[PDB]
Amino acid sequence: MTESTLAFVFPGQGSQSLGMLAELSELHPQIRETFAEASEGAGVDLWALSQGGPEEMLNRTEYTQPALLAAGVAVWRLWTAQRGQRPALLAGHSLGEYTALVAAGVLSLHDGAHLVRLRGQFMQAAAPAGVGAMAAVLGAEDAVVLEVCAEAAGSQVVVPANFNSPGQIVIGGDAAAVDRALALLAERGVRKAVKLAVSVPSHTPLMRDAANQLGEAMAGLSWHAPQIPVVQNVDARVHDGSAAIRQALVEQLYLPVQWTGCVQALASQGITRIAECGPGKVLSGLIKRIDKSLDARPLATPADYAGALDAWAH
Repeated sequence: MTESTLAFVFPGQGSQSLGMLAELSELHPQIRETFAEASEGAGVDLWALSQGGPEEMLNRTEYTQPALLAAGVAVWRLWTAQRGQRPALLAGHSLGEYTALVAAGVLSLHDGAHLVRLRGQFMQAAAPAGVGAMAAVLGAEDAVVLEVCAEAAGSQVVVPANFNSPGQIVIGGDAAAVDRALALLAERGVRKAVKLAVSVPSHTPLMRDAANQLGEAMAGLSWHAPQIPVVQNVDARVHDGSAAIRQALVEQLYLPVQWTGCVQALASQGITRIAECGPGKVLSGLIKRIDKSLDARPLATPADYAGALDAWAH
């Protein structure tokens, strides 16, 4: 039935690549069928975009989001059809939380794809290119980064946007303020700090109004009871009922992703095995840093998929 030790996690912005899932698609016709279904909701051919580009559009968040949602749901449908063990819990990183809700049966794939295209649009409009920035800070203490953000802000916004693992925090906000934070980190000795290519300062106060727009978009859709609980990013908790799940998604947009917290919450609930259900191996890398005992495996490629399917055989 359900495997009590297994969770699935779904990747978000940053995990996309040209040709993602190409090799799995060659083996499994369901993959392109899932993209076609998602594409109807999104208003764009997500398979064509993800395989052929243009990469510039694929990397623009209003497109990346439905593309990655389609990708995670495609791998989910493959695993579930091929008799992989059913996970007892789900989570996902930012966009990935929506992928999790589709996997849980809360939203249809059509609606999920439509919703995250809108989510990306609202986010992009909140911070037109040039306005926002994000930066990863590696190997520092959380406290150092948090005090630096407060000191750098001035009249602008710079805040922790992702708690990704011990020694990985992403900060975000106004471009000038992120740059000031980077300067202060540099004068404090913290060198491993790289500005990300993303133009959108997700999970910062600059998304507050976009979050309200998101809330209105969500309320026009049909929400179903989850078949598998979803540990949500805003507070690393499962939320009960439509109103609470949606409120946690609204809050998610302008508050930090508690990725460390979500993984710790999974582990505290008896999870020992985690599949990364979608492209890349980013979450698997974070998980290995958060809790070295967890068996974290990507499913993005034929060999990794087959390896997981075999090692966790039911």
